[PDB]
Amino acid sequence: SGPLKPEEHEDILNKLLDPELAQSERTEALQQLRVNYGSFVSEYNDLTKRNNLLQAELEELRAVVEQTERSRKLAEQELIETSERVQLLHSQNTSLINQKKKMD
Amino acid sequence: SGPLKPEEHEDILNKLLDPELAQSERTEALQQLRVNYGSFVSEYNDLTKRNNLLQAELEELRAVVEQTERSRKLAEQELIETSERVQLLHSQNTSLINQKKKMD
Repeated sequence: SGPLKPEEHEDILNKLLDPELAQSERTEALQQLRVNYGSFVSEYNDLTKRNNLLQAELEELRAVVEQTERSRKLAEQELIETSERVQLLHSQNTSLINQKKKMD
Repeated sequence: SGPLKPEEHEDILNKLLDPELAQSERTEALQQLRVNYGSFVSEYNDLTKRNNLLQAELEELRAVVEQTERSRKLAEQELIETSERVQLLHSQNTSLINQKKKMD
């Protein structure tokens, strides 16, 4: 499955403490460490690759923020300009009812 | 420093292959594996914690996007409403020059 839990890694080390351990049980135990350290490095590289992957997501996602704020600041700036256009037209519309009610 | 490179981990395993290895050199070698597997699990947990940390950054950063798009869609919707206000005032301003040029 996955790399050994540290207390399981200790179970192997404990077995190798015996100096009169059979070679077959010693070399089998050393292979368990060999294999497990491989799948540990493997699962660490698969995590360290998922890591600098998320680093590319938000680094691109924050660019989306800057683009959305660009669009938003434009819409507000266009709203301010068209707002000032309403003011003028309403004040021309004001200075022109000064001619319809002026007659008679 | 950090966990052992796999070829350095192999250097320890190779030493333990000797059945007539001194106990002092055997138990020293097993401690190297003991310690190194600790600092490996340590550096893996410090990476797996940096991992689900970035998971909280962009998960909160995408909420900023949704808030900025909320603000942007409001500004565009307000721009459309005030734009339609300009149209009317300009068309009232049109139907009122039909009274200033109408006189004489």
